[PDB]
Amino acid sequence: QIQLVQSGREVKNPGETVKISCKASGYTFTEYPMLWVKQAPGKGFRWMGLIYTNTGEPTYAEEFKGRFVFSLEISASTAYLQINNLTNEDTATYFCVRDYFISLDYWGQGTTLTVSS
Amino acid sequence: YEHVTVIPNTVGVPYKTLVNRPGYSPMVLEMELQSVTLEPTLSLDYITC
Amino acid sequence: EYKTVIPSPYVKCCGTAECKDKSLPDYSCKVFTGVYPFMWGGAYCFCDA
Amino acid sequence: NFNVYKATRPYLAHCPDCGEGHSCHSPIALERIRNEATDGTLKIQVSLQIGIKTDDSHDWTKLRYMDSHTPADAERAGLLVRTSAPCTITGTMGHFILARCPKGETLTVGFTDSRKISHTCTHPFHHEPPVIGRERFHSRPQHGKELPCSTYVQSTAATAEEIEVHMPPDTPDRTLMTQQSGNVKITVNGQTVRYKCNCGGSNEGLTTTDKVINNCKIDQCHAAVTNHKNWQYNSPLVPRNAELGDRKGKIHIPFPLANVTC
Amino acid sequence: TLTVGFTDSRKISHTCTHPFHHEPPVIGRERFHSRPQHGKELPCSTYVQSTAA
Amino acid sequence: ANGDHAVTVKDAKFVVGPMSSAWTPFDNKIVVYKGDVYNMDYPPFGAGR
Amino acid sequence: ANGDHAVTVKDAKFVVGPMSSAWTPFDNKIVVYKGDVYNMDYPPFGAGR
Amino acid sequence: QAVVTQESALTTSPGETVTLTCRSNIGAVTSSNCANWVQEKPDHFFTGLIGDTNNRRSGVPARFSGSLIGDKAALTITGAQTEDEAIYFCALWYNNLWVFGGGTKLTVL
Amino acid sequence: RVPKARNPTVTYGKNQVTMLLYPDHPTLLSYRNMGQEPNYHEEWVTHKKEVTL
Amino acid sequence: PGQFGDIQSRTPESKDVYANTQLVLQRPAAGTVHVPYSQAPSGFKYWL
Amino acid sequence: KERGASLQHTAPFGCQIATNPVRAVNCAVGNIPISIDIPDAAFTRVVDAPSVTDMSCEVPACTHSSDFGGVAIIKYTASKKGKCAVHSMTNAVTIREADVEVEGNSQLQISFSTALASAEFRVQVCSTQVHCAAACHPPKDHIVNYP
Ligand SMILES: *[C@@H]1O[C@H](CO)[C@@H](O)[C@H](O)[C@H]1NC(C)=O
Repeated sequence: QIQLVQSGREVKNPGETVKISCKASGYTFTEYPMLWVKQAPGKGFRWMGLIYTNTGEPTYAEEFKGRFVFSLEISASTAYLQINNLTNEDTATYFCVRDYFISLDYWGQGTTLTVSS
Repeated sequence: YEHVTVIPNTVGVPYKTLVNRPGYSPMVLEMELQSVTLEPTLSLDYITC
Repeated sequence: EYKTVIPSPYVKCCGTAECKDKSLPDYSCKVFTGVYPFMWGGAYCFCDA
Repeated sequence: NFNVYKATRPYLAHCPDCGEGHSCHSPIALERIRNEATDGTLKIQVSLQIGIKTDDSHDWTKLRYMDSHTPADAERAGLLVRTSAPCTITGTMGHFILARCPKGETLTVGFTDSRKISHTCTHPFHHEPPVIGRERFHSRPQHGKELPCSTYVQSTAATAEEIEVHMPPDTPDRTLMTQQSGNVKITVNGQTVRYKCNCGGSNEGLTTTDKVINNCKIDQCHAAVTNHKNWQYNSPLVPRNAELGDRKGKIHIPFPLANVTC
Repeated sequence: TLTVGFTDSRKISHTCTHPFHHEPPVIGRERFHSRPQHGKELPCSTYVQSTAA
Repeated sequence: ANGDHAVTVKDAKFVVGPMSSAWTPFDNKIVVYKGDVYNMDYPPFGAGR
Repeated sequence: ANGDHAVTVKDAKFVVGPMSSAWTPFDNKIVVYKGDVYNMDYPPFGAGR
Repeated sequence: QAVVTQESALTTSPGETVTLTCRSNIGAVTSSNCANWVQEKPDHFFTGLIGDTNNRRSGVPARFSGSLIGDKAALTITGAQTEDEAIYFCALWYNNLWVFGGGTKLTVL
Repeated sequence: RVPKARNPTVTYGKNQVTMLLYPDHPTLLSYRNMGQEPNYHEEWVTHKKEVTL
Repeated sequence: PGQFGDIQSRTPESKDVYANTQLVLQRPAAGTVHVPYSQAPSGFKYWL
Repeated sequence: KERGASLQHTAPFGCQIATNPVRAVNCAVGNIPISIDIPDAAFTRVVDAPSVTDMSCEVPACTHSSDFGGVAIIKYTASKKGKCAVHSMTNAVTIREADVEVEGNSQLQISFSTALASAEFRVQVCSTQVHCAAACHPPKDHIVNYP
């Protein structure tokens, strides 16, 4: 059974940084890419980019070609999402999703980020 | 230990010199020249078109 | 008067070619390295060297 | 007879000047020019075929040329040959043309397409007919004398000069590949395709239907069309199929020489 | 010489002519009449097809 | 190439120069145009023809 | 102050120079620091003390 | 900015066939857009249903299928039951980036 | 872009060189000595010719 | 190489031929598939 | 239209010229002195170098051309294996090789160049001297492409 495990909730202040994890289990990690999607509170989903597990080179979307940085740990079979220089507009819910051929089959449980002054 | 030699200014021909120091074995060196460049100092006066 | 006969070239990528001698008049052969041809649809062969 | 052209096809090649001062790949391209006659007649070889249709029948009002991956038909009335002032065409068959021309320093060919577009190609050349007798003259007179010279003959019978035809090579087309989300899709469009990608080790083979490759960019992949059913002339501008050539047949060169009086 | 002209909206033609002397300059140590296939490159200048300010 | 420079490669010092001749191919006035140099005595500023 | 310049003021042209002497107060080597100039024979590059 | 338009909700009865439609505001939907359909669990979880136009996810029963009708993408579900009262979404890919839909709610009475 | 000319035929004699030229369009030929005196010369060639230096 | 007698044959029916023209191959240009060369022109044509 | 020939085609001594920045390259006038300093760690003591006891010389061919047109054969007896230097003691003869390897009882081969009609010179190999002599023949080609 394929399962994706994400990190828990955390509360931040402006100017800080937050790290969100996504654990992979049940399939070979290097055979398929890892995708990320963002859902703002009260809004729909937004695409941000993906990273190739075989080479480690990431691609970013136009709206997020900024403080956002992707990373990978092959030995731990875990992908990471990093957001730096947090502001009050950065509160949202995040998910990690796999790409199998042209279909987005699976989904993560989600992580909640709350930023306030 | 200092050694002085003189070589002519011709490109592409090797030369040899002998170093002889009492108490030690002789040693032979080889040298070859690859480029020489000259560059003057300039100042501008005017232009035309 | 005389005539010159030129057959089509042979392009081998990711390797090395060789040719043998013949007894025809004024025979010539050579091998060049570092080629990267083009056609109307794109490059010919995958290897870039 | 035209039976010798039954299973052949035209081709594309390189041209050094295409009208504006830049190089291009054109359906009409130039081979060597022969000027062995003493009357000042020229013989030209090009890359298209004149007088034969696309279903292998004879019709003197048509010509066929090579479009992208398929031949098509066009009109004969658009064929022109010019060096300095315009020239005059005396006879055509297959790859070859006869013409009479003024003096000059260049040579140009051209024609019109089936969607109303023109093509040209230009090569350098030096043209100066010889002098016969002890006077230099510009046109044929009404009162004179006869001396020998030689010319070309308007006939299409079999001769002793021959050229060969071989098996065509592969054609690399980039357009077939596309880019989607984290995957590459290869389109067949009814033709056999050979592919090779370097992502994730190696993947090689042949295909006839649509196929998808996972975890790969549009780069690091190659495609080509690799099956053919026709033969083509072995120009020094087209790469060889294999280390040893495979002959399939041969065709003859018309218009031999003769003695005349001028 | 040099000549320009065009056609009217009632099928009438117009022309005008001026004297001029045309002789392009020479680049390199050889005189040639067309563009070759195998050769060398040297600096030169041209006009650009742009309609910007 | 003068007595005012020293370099060290593999724990050895080298000093080159000075040269034995001061000959130069340029005059006091030169004119430059896209890779060519000429010797010319141009007219003074404000005294054209 | 040399013969290669001409100026015109109120329809009159003036040409001045050249000078009769080549005396200068500077030597081949000088040193500068915040508004003072010194004459000094500084050591070669790579041969400090 | 391209957006996908979806209906607010649909009401049906048990045993019937439900077909949902979506369409972008910038042009027609063709085979190259690779339309995707996913379903939102009431527990605020997400699972995919239809990917690449006409490919059904493994384990999804035979009552789910999809196709393109005219200029609109369609998802058809047969044998509707009260268990199908979930949220369905439509997603489309144009050039560099994806485009997400607004979602819809299914009611079975 | 500019072209290049074809190779000549060279034969040797005692303290002299003989060359045969095959021009296709007007070309320039020049030569000079190395050392103190260069002794520069220059001429244009438009037909088949033979020279001795 | 470039005068009268560069190519010789004993009779119009023979198969053996003598030839003493110069033939040197040259490097291809970048991005083009072609075969350049350099060679002395015919001596029979010049003699005419 | 009337500027004429530039400096690259008229300059004496065979100089070359480039213009960005303006420079002159490879003009052949004069000579250059050089000074070099060698550390003490680079030398070998005379007790550790091998010694050579018996020497002979034989020359089978000589042609006094502008290239290296000589061959010589030398016999020796060496105390133990090692390296040695070779050097000429006359100014009219040049030798190509700089170092040789010696062991046991054997022979070595060298090549040289000279312009003398009758050859007589000495060769030094690790503090010993040998005498050679020969007669030389002239060449047959008129013009070459190197100094
Ligand atoms: C006529 O042609 C024949 C062969 O076709 C040739 O042998 C003969 O020399 C020619 N006659 C003249 C006068 O050129």
